[PDB]
Amino acid sequence: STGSATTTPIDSLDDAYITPVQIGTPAQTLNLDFDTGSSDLWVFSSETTASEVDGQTIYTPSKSTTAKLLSGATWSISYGDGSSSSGDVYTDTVSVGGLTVTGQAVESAKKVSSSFTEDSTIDGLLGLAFSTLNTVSPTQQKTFFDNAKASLDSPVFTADLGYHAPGTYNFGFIDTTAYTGSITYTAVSTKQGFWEWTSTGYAVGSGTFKSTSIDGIADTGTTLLYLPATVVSAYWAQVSGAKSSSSVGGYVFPCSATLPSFTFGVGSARIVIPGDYIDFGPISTGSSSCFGGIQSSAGIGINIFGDVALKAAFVVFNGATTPTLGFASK
Repeated sequence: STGSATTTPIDSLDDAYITPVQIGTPAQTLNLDFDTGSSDLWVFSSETTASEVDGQTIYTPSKSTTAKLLSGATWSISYGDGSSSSGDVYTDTVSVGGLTVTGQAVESAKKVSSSFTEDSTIDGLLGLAFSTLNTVSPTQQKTFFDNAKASLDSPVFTADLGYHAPGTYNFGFIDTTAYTGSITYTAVSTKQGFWEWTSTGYAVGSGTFKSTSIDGIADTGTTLLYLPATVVSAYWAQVSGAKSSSSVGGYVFPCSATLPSFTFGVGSARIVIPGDYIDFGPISTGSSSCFGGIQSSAGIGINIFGDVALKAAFVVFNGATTPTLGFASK
């Protein structure tokens, strides 16, 4: 089997991407944030504290003839940015782009933090990291990809995120029309439960390439590119007036600037992030100070190849017995 679904930016800045997901019988369609940096499929629901729901579409398991309470099971997750959610668990039928999993754990939110409530466009998350990170207790549950894997034509999914435009998540096949040149594959460590890999270096604008190993995660659920302070400083040093602002919480730059590109290495291959992808616009409405899309990972504890990086590539998440990651230009 295969599946194919379009993923759409939630706003003009590409702060996140939503993909429609069919849950239950009859189908209830929710728009979920596909997140290769976590491993829980959770949704706003009829159980979510009413004051914490503001415009989201909810899953109502009582209206699904295939929903079954997973007795005794609870979940609770906290993300790096301080957001969180928790609740109980149902199993139900979940389909993405024509690909159907029966008995998928659908984690129903009883509580969500303010940032989720304030995001009216995101109805939940669909995790695509390794199932070892799943938070369901006392019986850990598998991700949608893990459940689908054996049935897929090939045990893979691909992320093709757009810049200010829709893109595609595919399951079970590689669309050879969706990228240019060849796909370069690179090793993955699953030791932390992430799609963790080592970039071979970077360049800033038309500058020379610096060969240096950068361990990080391919994370569709994080907006920005978080890299070591040395790398980030080298980038922003090429933008007149750019500075790190503790009050804003990162690098900002004059909105009048033209940003240089940023290149990252995948083995001997190179992925170029155009300067425009690094512009996240005014810090507040009407400001002439703009927020940068490349930020320091110092104090995160891990480097994160978030949407800023991934949207510059066609990315293969290869879930073979020994997983690997593939990157192509597009």
